Amino acid sequence: AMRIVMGSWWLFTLIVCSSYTANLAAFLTPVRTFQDLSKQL
Amino acid sequence: SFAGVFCILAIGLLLACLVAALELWWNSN
Repeated sequence: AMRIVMGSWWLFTLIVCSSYTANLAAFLTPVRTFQDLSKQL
Repeated sequence: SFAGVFCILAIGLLLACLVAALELWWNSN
């Protein structure tokens, strides 16, 4: 096959590039939460 | 992202159908 192979390396491209910016979610964002109700819990 | 594989999927199924179309060209000839 040579044609679902297209679906292979594209996921090998896409998902890793899709894996990317969630490191900034781990990276960028003491206090975290500011609501009067949120601190009741 | 939510639909990154979705938009490319039907493109791949279009590319999937050309192979079996040439195999029906073989089933005719």
